[PDB]
Amino acid sequence: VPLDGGRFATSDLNDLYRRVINRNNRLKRLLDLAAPDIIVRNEKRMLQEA
Amino acid sequence: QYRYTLPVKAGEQRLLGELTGAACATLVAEIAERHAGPVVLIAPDMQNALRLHDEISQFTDQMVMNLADWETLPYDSFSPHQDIISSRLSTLYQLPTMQRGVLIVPVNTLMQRVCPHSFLHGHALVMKKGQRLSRDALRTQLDSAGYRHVDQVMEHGEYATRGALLDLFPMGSELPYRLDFFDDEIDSLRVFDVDSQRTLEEVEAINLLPAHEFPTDKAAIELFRSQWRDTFEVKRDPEHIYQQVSKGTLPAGIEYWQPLFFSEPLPPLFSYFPANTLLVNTGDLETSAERFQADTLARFENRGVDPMRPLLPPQSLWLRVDELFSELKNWPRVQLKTEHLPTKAANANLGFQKLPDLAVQAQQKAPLDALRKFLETFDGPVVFSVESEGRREALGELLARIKIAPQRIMRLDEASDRGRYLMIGAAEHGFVDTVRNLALICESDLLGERVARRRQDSRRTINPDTLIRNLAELHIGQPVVHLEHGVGRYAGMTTLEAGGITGEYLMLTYANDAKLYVPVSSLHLISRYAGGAEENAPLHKLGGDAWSRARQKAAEKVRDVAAELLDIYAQRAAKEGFAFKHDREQYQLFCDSFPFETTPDQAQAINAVLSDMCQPLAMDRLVCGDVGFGKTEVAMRAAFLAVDNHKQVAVLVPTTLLAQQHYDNFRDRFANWPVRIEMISRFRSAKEQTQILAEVAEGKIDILIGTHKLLQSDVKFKDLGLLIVDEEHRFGVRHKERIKAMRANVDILTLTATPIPRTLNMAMSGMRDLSIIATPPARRLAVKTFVREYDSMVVREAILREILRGGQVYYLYNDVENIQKAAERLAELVPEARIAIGHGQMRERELERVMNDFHHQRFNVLVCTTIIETGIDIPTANTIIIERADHFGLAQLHQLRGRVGRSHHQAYAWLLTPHPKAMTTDAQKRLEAIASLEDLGAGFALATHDLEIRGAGELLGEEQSGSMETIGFSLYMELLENAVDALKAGREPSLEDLTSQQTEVELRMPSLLPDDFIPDVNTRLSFYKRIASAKTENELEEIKVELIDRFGLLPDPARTLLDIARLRQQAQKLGIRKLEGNEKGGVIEFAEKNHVNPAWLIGLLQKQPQHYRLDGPTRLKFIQDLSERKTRIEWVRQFMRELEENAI
Ligand SMILES: Nc1ncnc2c1ncn2[C@@H]1O[C@H](COP(=O)(O)OP(=O)(O)O)[C@@H](O)[C@H]1O
Ligand SMILES: [Mg+2]
Repeated sequence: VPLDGGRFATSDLNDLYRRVINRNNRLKRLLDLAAPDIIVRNEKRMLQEA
Repeated sequence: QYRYTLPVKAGEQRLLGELTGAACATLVAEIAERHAGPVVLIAPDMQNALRLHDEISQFTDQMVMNLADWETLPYDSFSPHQDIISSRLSTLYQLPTMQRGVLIVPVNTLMQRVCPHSFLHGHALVMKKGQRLSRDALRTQLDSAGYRHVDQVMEHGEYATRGALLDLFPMGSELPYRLDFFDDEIDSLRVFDVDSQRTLEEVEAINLLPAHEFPTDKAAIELFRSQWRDTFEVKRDPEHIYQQVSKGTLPAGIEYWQPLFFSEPLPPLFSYFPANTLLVNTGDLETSAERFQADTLARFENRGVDPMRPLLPPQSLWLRVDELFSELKNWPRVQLKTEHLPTKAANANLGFQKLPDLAVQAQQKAPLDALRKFLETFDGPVVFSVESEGRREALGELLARIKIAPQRIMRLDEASDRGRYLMIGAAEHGFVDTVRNLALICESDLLGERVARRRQDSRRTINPDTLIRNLAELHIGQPVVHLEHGVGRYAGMTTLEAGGITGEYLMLTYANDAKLYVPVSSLHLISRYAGGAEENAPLHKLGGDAWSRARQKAAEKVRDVAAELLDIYAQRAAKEGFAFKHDREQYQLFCDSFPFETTPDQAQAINAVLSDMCQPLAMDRLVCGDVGFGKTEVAMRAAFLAVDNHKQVAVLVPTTLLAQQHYDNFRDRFANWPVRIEMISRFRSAKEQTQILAEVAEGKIDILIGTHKLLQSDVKFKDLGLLIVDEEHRFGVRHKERIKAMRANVDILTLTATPIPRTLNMAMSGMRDLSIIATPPARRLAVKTFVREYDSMVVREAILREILRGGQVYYLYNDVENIQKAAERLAELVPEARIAIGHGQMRERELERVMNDFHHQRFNVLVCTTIIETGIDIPTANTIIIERADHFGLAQLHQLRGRVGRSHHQAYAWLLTPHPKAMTTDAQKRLEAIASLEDLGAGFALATHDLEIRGAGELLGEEQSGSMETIGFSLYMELLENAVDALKAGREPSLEDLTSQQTEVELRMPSLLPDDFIPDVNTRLSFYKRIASAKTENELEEIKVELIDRFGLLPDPARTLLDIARLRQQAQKLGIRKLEGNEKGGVIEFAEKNHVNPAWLIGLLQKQPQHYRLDGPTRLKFIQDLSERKTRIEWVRQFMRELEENAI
């Protein structure tokens, strides 16, 4: 919803879902790249945290 | 015949004096060459010892080695990187019996106690051809020794066992061996390389030394626990090293628990000396050993706390200096003193006096004045002793200036009665030997003194009728000029404080009553007003608008890029790529010419590059990965593949130094392959670059490495086929696109270490192919880092850690004004250092002077700004200390963290930060980002974490790494495919290609279609195409009215674009190849078969030379203060409209 000043309300669920989608897309690309284990390990850790 | 007598007795001395630098080397050289018995030279400090390890080789062919010190302080907290140990104890095996040769030991490792011969002799063994020794029996023997079983043996202490075939790397030797055990017996002793993996040759017998300097097995661990529970106490903790070795694992600082593992007092290694052994001393041991013991005791009492890891008493692990100077009296000693000892027996003062100052300077007309005078008046032999053979050329032409060509002799004894001789080594200070009248004139004897001076006393003509003679009788209020600030009103005497002192000063009230005081001592900075207007003088403001003038802003997108990069990518996607051919054995030959073997990660990257490079698609590939991982050989193989098709590879690197490195690397690799390669940058003269460009245009050059001199609209490749950008960061956007604009289907290949977030994101979205690389080829030991609040003692201990190891320190201050102060501040903190400065604003000759001093270890600590980001990496530099890790790019931090190492020496990288509340939040995030992900292969992870910190910049524009809310990926792909369709449809030429048809109409003004006026970019690009393609004015205003119809009235940039094209039309008609107008004027350049009237140009020049000046037949520099671009347009339009009548 907008705050009448050209912006929109935060709607925290959108922020959490945005974090999850960002992290999941990053992990998907890193799996498509056959990336080394430490970086994909860190990304899976941060996905789980998200 | 000799000059002195060798001493052989219990504790007698032989005192040799009058010696000066780089003569101790030749004395001990003749000592080695004249004496039967090993010579152990005991240097006053390891630093000096390292220097001596060079010079002795220069003067003798006799065998030399050092005893490797653990590179940590007493009671430090680091394992010595067991590689070092592999050298160390190896000498301890041969030290029992070595008849000749020299061993150089500093006092530090001289006084350390060492493991007894019981352990080393017992746990050593021999393997011969004919032992009936079983396979797993020998494996268990290796286990009891304490080696490590890995299948990929590369470094020391490593073994593999696979069925019948066994291999191991003994800690004493230098090469591994393969065994091939059959019927439970040795059958082969085959040396196979760490890189070839194939048997070089077959020996019959070889020796094996144990794991490291103390035993490790379970009986020894039980002995260790027994002796700990005897002396110290125990506390249950998984970090307490008692229980931590009860778990079996050896801690970091365990080597300082030497005597506990051994059940007997440790020998002081003098037993390790042979019976008939002579010692030579340099400097004064009585001071250096005592200072080291005092440092050890101070560091012990500092660390003799923290009962979690308590410590030993030094009176067992280290010798005491009284014990040292008693135990010395069982070995004869020769003391080399740099001082005139008066007289006694066993004491001879050898005349080895100083050379006179042969200083070379170009300020005098004759540079080699002192040299040419000294050598001719000299009566004996002179030797020059150049460091490197290339530097020998630096000899040859300089001695050609007085026409001197010397002889090349190996040994110093090859000097004759009189002459000029040269040789190779590392000595640094020549001398004159009075006994044989020898002269040695080293490299640094002609380049002696470093100079630092800029300018002084410009307008100091203190006798002008306006200086007022500093009479101090001036009435208050009379205006006064101060040379640094300006004109104001004097306002009398005043009394102030400046931090606890009183002072009297001169009040000067400048404009807006900003008071200024200067002391009465510096009255010579004051003059009376010289304009004669003491009742009419103006009033300046102090210092001027330093930051107030910075409120300007704007300069509206001088030229938009969102309608250019889309065009470039459209040209890329529309045309297909080029087809390459790879031939298996042909390219395999180039694989064989590489004298190494690739990692699996390198194999993956090479497979990807070769596969996508052979295909008819356009490569766009990152080879991201940490520094020192072998990325260059990838692009090197790719360049070979391209040049096999003769397709003119172009490497592009962001500095002349990297350009030089890639130039000589590619030339040395392709020395056997028939190909031409060169570098191009500012170091190439214009007289040479004009040749290089023509050679490239005809296509005689297959590889052109160079810096941004490429993207200067002047190179014209006959057929470009492969761009190789190296170090992608520090190339902004449009630097990587000025080259792509020339040929649409170039196979990009972009190496880096840490990509900028825009290119990392646009790799992460499938637009750019990516190929991460890890697993460095050699075992490559990582660089420990630390994050500390800045502390004057942690910096001091780090600096002495690196100095007493024997290596340089990169102090990174990142400032030019205060670095001069920081030099003496660091010198006061660390007296034991040899500190000097180097920064980018030096005169660029002193800078390379300091660098070439730094390669030769003439001074340890280099306080320096981020010029070392490029790096000229040496072997000894092995500790970088960032003074302010608060504000730095994360990519920069990683890159400087990679600048150290490149050796077997374990490096360090401190990152000193300010108070944790003082640093910004982004500074915090950068600091845990660099602190946490510390391992091998952290190059990619750091850039991945840099993304989402700064955010990927706008995809279709310039300005990488920005958090802007611009167009998304979905819209960008839509725009690209729409551009592909509209391009492939009707015959529509490229934008930049018709820039070939364009004339240079630069005016330094906003001339474009603004994005507010036209939101969509593809219609904007279509209007660019239709504007620039149109050839008549009626077509131009047709487009103008069509803009009126679709989007209404024109902004000023749009109408300037239209009348610029209007100018372009009859500019091409008149042959005007180039014209530039600006605020103050400009220059107009026409063709040669042009219509410029000679009579009319003569009329203009002779009627207005101040506003028209031909410099050449066609280059007309006009000087006209066109303040408004409106006036600019009117002047140029009316000028060329008057020209078209004179057009004949
Ligand atoms: N198989 C190998 N064996 C030994 N050294 C290697 C091997 N591969 C690469 N190297 C070394 O690694 C370095 C390669 O670094 P390079 O790719 O030139 O730049 P960067 O340091 O950015 O990776 C070279 O100095 C080379 O000697
Ligand atoms: Mg490189």
